[PDB]
Amino acid sequence: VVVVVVVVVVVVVVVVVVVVVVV
Amino acid sequence: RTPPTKVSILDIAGVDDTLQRLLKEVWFPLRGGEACEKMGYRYDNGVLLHGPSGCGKTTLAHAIAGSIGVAFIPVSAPSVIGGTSGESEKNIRDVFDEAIRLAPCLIFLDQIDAIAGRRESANKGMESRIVAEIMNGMDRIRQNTPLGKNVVVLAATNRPEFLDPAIRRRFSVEIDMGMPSERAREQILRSLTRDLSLADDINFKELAKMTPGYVGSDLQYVVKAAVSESFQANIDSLLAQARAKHPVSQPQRDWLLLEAHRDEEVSWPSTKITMEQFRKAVSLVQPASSTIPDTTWSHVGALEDVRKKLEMSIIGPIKNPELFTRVGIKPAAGILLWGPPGCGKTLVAKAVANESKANFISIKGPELLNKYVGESERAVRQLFSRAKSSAPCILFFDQMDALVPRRDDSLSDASARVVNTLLTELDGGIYVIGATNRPDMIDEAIRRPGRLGTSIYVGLPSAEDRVKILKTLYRNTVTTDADLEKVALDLRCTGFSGADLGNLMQAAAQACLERVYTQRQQPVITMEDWEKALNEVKPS
Amino acid sequence: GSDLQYVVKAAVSESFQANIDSLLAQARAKHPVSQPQRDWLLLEAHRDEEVSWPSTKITMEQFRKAVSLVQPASKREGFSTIPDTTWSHVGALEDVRKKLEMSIIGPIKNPELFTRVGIKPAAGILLWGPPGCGKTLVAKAVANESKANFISIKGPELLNKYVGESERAVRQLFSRAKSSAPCILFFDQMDALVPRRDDSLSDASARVVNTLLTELDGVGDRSGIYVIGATNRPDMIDEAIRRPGRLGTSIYVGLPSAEDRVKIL
Amino acid sequence: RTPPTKVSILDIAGVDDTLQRLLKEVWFPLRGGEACEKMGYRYDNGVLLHGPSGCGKTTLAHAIAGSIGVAFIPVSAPSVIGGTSGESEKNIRDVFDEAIRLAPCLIFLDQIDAIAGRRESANKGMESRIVAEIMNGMDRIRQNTPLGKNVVVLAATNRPEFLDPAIRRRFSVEIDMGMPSERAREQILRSLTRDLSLADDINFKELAKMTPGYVGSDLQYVVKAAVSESFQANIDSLLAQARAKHPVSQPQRDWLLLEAHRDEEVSWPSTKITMEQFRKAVSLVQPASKREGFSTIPDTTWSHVGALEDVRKKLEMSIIGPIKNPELFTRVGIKPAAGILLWGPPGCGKTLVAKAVANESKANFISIKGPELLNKYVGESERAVRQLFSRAKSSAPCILFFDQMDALVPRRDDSLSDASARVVNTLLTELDGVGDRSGIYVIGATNRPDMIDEAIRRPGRLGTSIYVGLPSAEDRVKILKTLYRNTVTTDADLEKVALDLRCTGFSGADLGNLMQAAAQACLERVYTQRQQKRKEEEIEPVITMEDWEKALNEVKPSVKDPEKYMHS
Amino acid sequence: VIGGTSGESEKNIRDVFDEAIRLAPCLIFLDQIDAIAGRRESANKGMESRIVAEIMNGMDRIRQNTPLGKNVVVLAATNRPEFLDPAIRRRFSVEIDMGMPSERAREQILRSLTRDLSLADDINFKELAKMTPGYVGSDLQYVVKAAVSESFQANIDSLLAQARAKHPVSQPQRDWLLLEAHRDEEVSWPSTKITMEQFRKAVSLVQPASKREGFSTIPDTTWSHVGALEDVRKKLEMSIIGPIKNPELFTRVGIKPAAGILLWGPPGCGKTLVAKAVANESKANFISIKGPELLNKYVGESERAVRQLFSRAKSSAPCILFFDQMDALVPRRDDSLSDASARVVNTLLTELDGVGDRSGIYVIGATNRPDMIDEAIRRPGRLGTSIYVGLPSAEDRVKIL
Ligand SMILES: Nc1ncnc2c1ncn2[C@@H]1O[C@H](COP(=O)(O)OP(=O)(O)OP(=O)(O)O)[C@@H](O)[C@H]1O
Ligand SMILES: Nc1ncnc2c1ncn2[C@@H]1O[C@H](COP(=O)(O)OP(=O)(O)OP(=O)(O)O)[C@@H](O)[C@H]1O
Ligand SMILES: Nc1ncnc2c1ncn2[C@@H]1O[C@H](COP(=O)(O)OP(=O)(O)OP(=O)(O)O)[C@@H](O)[C@H]1O
Ligand SMILES: Nc1ncnc2c1ncn2[C@@H]1O[C@H](COP(=O)(O)OP(=O)(O)OP(=O)(O)O)[C@@H](O)[C@H]1O
Ligand SMILES: Nc1ncnc2c1ncn2[C@@H]1O[C@H](COP(=O)(O)OP(=O)(O)O)[C@@H](O)[C@H]1O
Ligand SMILES: [Mg+2]
Ligand SMILES: [Mg+2]
Ligand SMILES: [Mg+2]
Ligand SMILES: [Mg+2]
Repeated sequence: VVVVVVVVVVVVVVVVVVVVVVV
Repeated sequence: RTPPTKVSILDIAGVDDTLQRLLKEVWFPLRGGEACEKMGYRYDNGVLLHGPSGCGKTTLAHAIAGSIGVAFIPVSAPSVIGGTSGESEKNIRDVFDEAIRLAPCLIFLDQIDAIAGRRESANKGMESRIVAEIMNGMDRIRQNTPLGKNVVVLAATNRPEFLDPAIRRRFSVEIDMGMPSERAREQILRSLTRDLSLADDINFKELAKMTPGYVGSDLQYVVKAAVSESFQANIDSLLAQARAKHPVSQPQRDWLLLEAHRDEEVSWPSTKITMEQFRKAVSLVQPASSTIPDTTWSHVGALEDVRKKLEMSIIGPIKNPELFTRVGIKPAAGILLWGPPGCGKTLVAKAVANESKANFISIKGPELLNKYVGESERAVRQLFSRAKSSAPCILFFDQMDALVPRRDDSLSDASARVVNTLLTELDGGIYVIGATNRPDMIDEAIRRPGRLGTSIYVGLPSAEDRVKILKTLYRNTVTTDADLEKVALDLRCTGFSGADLGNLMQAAAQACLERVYTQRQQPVITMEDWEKALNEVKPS
Repeated sequence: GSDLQYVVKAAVSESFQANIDSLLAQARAKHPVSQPQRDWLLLEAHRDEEVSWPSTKITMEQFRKAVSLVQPASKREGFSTIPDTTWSHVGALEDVRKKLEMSIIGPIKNPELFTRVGIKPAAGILLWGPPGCGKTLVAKAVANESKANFISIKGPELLNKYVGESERAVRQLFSRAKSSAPCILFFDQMDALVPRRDDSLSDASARVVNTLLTELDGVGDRSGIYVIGATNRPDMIDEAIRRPGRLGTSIYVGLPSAEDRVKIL
Repeated sequence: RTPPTKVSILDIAGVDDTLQRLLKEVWFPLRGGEACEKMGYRYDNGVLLHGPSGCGKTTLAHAIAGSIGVAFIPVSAPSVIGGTSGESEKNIRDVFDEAIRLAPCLIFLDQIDAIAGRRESANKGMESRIVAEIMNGMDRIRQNTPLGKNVVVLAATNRPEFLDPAIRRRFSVEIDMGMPSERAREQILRSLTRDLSLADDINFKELAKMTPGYVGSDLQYVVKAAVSESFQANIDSLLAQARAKHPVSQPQRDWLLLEAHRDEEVSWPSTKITMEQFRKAVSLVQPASKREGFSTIPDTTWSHVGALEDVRKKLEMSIIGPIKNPELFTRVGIKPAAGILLWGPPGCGKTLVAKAVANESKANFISIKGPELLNKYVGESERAVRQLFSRAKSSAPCILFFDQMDALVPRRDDSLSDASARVVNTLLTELDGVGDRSGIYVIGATNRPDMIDEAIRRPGRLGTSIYVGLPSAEDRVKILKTLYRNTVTTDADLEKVALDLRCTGFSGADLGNLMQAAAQACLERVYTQRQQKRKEEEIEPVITMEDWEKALNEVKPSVKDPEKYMHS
Repeated sequence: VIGGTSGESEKNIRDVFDEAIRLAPCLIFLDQIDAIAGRRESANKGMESRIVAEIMNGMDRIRQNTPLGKNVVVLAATNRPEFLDPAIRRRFSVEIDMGMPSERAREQILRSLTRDLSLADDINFKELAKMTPGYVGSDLQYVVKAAVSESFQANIDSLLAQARAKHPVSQPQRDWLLLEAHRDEEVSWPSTKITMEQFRKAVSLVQPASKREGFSTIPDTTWSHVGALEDVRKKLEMSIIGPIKNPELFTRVGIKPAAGILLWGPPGCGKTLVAKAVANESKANFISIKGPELLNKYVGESERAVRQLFSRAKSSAPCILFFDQMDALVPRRDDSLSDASARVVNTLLTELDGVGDRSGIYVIGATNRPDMIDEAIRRPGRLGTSIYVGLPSAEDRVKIL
């Protein structure tokens, strides 16, 4: 039995946003 | 992947329009493929079902599959994805190949949106590759299938807008399973209660009227709740039989009694479900979605003049939609109630909502104003977004003068942007009610006909009206009636509104608690409790 | 049930404590470095020289010691038995006691007496004032003079690093709170969990405000649960909280007197 | 199958609390199982050893095994894997069966987390089956036993959080060895220095006081470092012989000289370690706790801090004091832990005194530069804050300095996003977990206290506020003298410069700018001075009083509104 | 040590330590230890975790199974010590930080590198050490390699002229073609001494690895391109150009080897022009920041870039950081500034003057709105000096025109 290298899923990240103000 | 002959067409109802399209778009290119074969034209149709969750999307695709009789391959989108990145495409490539190998065949991609999402925001390589694999597998169906037999792909999703436009284009037929109407919900209720023994008082039309915003799944719980209530009488009888056989708490003994017999079986009498249990079942079941107010006209004292205006413009055109529509009376979008605060504007709007059996949403003033450019207008639009989905629904805007001021030159660009949003939405079964105590500050474009063009004035009671309200309030909480006349005719209630009389009753109730507390240191609401309640309640 | 299994397991170990000291004493009498190290060396000496551990039985005094050593699983996440704090630990605040004995303490003791005159329960009290003045102290006195269950869970302690689990934690909070009725829920520093239900909230803090609002509507009348919230800035708390019927009546706990400060000092 | 009778209890010290629990939880249900048999009580206790790495977990589990005397089955997680997916379960099924067959027995699963990680992320099929086989093997212990000859499985790991919850639930008994205290470290040092030759001045109690945050492994390096210092004299003599034999930098020659002979080995005289070498050894040894995340000690002393006597007294009585005399202060109800929020106008010395406190307390120092802990991944931003205090407790006493803290705990307004709020809440809970007798001294500095959350300033949190403001006219004299003294006019001229009305609003930074302006004015004068006296590099630049005269004119205070920073 | 079998990889590491104990006294060198001993907490793979655990057992077997008098020392080298498993990093009793060489060390390195070469007698190694700041031992090897190739430049033109004159498309393509047909036609290369001028040329040709990322090209502007601004030139020459060229002279009077200058004034008056002259006339490293170009959309990446920016300026001191249009990167911290931009202002506050020391980094800022910069930045220590670059006078326009 030989263990092969297997690729997997990726992590999730965070994203900053900018919000306008009518005042 | 054999078709399950388990769920039948009789078990799926309220889809008469939907079942008509599925006959010439799913049934024909799966069983009568020979006609297409003589013409020599493959019929590849990807049917897409979408709507609110619980509308009977999964059940319909299984009832159709069991009736057509052709091979059926149920596919669930989350189970396609495997541990390895390449294995996810392996599962899909083993489906579209199998359908081609076993043509004619029916493919059901349940919860398609779980994998066919927008590959734009799905920046991950695997996410963007499942969509590509799905679209290529559909082209191979159009290419590699024989002229004799067709393969139909059925997709179900509650968010059709999340689908990749490269994918939603491949589903030409789109059926939007909206929510059933009163006529449609009656058909569903009859379909569910088809193998059961029923009484004669069951009015399925009445059940449909008082279940707004329910879906097929919610109505199944209502039936399930009523069935359990129907067996309550069959359990007490079952307990009595066990008790009569045997001369630790009571529930533990009941389990022990039923453990004794086991193989010994006694007959359960066949009783039937009444209508009162169905009314009880609806109350016990809270729909996933607001709720009809508990206020009736018995909670509303006097205001007969206001009631007649309200019973002729809103309440009437709900109970008999055909009687009013026979004489050309369109259901006005709403009523603009106005008068001093605290006089029963919100109370009567809740009474209208309850005698109309429709959903009720209340806004207590400037709750929608936001410091941002878009979220303030989106709150108003979201208000009508749920109101349509739960039609019939009554929207009550309390103190609406802060949300739609007059569009004068001195208005800036924040309240004008809200008036315009509200004007368009009122143009778009929704009964909007507005309340304001300064009608000179509300926009004149709102009070036009078709918009809230009907104004009903709800004002302060004089003297006889407060007697009815005080009697009404005291009656619904349990002093007699002779003392209530003295309290309401007292000169200290000269300016009392409806809320002040309600505040007066709470003050008297608190005075009762003070009397009980001193009684137990050394209960009936007495006149002396009202005496100190008159002093500590102000008209405000 | 799991905690009582630990109590038995704890009591068994205490029951064998006497059989080790006797074994140690025999080793000491045979032989004329810290104390625990000597115990291992003493027991290493005999080893094969097995001495019959006498078969003793568990007493009640060992069970009482075991209970103290065992912290129940419910105290891990704020659920506590009736507090030992009485009104004798609370100095002055007579006005606050009268308000609490007519809106909270009363309805807990007589849920039927109050409903006869049309006074619905679960009126909702927001204790507020400067920190260190006895907001948690008076909430512990209410929990003890009401003879009901007491949970002291603070707004920031319930937060978890995942989507939905912070609001879902609140619903499980009232599920067990319901199973132990009557129970008092005390939200300390509630201004961090419900600041204000504005439009700029995102669907992560909104999911906790909405969940908490629905649970407060469900509270009291059906189950006997009286939820208490505490905050020191009665201007940073959500306006959806301070409406009549959920959390109306506001009681200010603060300004201790001279005699109360003497006990603390 | 046999105990490792080569390490004894005497060789492991400082674990008195741990050895007390292990007596009634591991030794007893392995040698006195007859009493349990008379009692009639199965022992399902899975004993788990956890704590900081290097606390002596592996050595203790082998010293206990050799002392109990019962059959011992050492298990190493990497050695379990043999080369086949099914063979891994064969090795585990050959352990729990052998222990049952040879009951009573002790199983030591060293580095259990290497084969008992979280199963949620265990994508590989083989990895997820070893955990299942291990957990099932513990149930077989409860079943296939006479309830008398119990079998106890002991697992040791430095990462208790990595264990599968399906496994950690099966380990009811958890022993937290933790890090040794001052009393315990003295015992370890005496135990470690038992086969060595020592002097008479060695105060092991004094050595334990000045080694905070050290573990048993770290204290072994200190002894090992001191041994090398004892051999330093024996190397110089070896070097001198090589120099006398042979008529490139000096250290390189030493390697070359010793590389030459490589065979002419000379006797090393048997000297003993002194106390001066132990003090040298402690400095050279960095404890495993201080390896990562700890800032270098600042070079600022109290001689670099001018005036600020009120701030100095508060800092020398709340941080520096309790660190030096933890017993003197605890007698008067001064707990050895504090949280201080320095605030004031910019340029007045908030960071200066915090760097002086970190240097004058001789304690461990961790500095966070504003929003340095924020990370773009989910959870990793909050884990950094929790890990920040996970090392501050382990290295107590420790000073946490949050510089410009208004960026790490902003006011929780509507415009905050669900990423920094999750960090503020995490930071609030960790400050609550800082015990009164924990030893963590948190210092915060910010020049805009109106933008920092008010929830951080409650008691238990940073409830101590020290205001660092603009100096007075007499205060600037101490500061100007301090600045000029640390860079080399005398001191009488400095009073005239600092008392000048042109420095009315000068902060500490402004006074430093004033000195730099005078220094630049000196060089401009020197450049013209050396052009008139020359047309040889012997020009002498000296800061004169006239340089201060033109420096006062061209320097203005950096603070615009002094009273803008007195509002909070 | 990585094997294909499911246990071979761990067995190889077990074999390494068992062999060393068997071969004691032995020295083990685990080069690039972070490649196999990374944090198994983040290295979510079972084989990787079991490789790390096998090293821990291996490093403990050495401490116990080695007989007295025959010791085994485990050497390990890594340029990313933060990737190591803390349970493994603690197993190294000694950690030695080999930082970038200093002026004294670089002179010694050059002598060791230029040891077997035929040098000239005009070589001033102590001058080369001072003219190569921020170089590491590997970079100084490339300077010597570049200098050696320069010595053979005269030996290649002669070789090319030999082939070009042996037989009659640009010129460089002809050279390759001539040498393509000159295979096995070996021509002797007369070895010559490497002149001191070749070393100065070689230093310019070699860019140190610390300047291979994020460092802007030196502007071509000189003081001959700048007209008027005599007062601004003096302040820039005394504050930046002075201490960069003569650090010893300014240290004597007590001037910290770091400056902060904020150039402000009306637009179009030469704020960027004089900052490009200082960056060019100071002969120092230059990093140019064009407005808010450090901002990133991910959380914490915007402040990470700022912290990483100073991690490069400090390691290559003296360095000049030019923040053009600085008001977009350090706005005043108000309650309406949001958090993404407020966390960058504070990061720049700690980097310019905090616990860390940034001596050798000179910061220049240019802005049309000095009053919109945070008041904490505009203090001595971060941007100590403000220079007003205003409209030219009547006689200044003559010099500018
Ligand atoms: N038109 C209908 N006639 C009969 N039963 C219905 C109808 N619509 C729904 N139901 C019942 O309600 C349930 C609907 O199941 P189904 O899984 O199809 O819901 P859905 O609309 O697909 O929503 P979801 O996507 O959340 O599953 C079933 O129990 C079904 O019997
Ligand atoms: N209290 C102590 N007394 C004497 N020596 C000690 C003590 N604690 C640790 N040591 C020494 O330090 C080393 C401990 O090795 P061990 O593997 O037990 O560390 P650990 O605490 O188990 O950490 P890890 O599990 O990460 O390996 C040994 O060399 C041991 O001699
Ligand atoms: N009392 C003092 N004696 C001598 N120098 C001082 C004194 N106070 C301040 N300084 C000088 O001012 C500098 C200010 O450094 P520090 O970072 O502490 O400023 P600050 O007051 O914290 O303002 P900021 O909010 O900008 O950080 C010191 O490094 C030192 O040069
Ligand atoms: N004193 C001067 N001498 C010579 N040329 C000048 C002078 N001042 C400005 N200039 C010319 O004007 C151009 C303006 O370039 P620069 O980027 O400096 O503008 P600015 O003054 O920085 O304005 P802003 O910062 O608003 O862009 C210079 O490149 C140069 O051509
Ligand atoms: N005709 C009525 N009969 C009984 N109660 C009334 C009547 N009118 C008003 N009330 C009482 O006054 C209170 C306030 O009602 P309303 O005026 O509709 O809301 P608001 O005061 O917010 O405008 C209600 O709680 C209701 O009990
Ligand atoms: Mg479904
Ligand atoms: Mg260990
Ligand atoms: Mg500072
Ligand atoms: Mg410019």
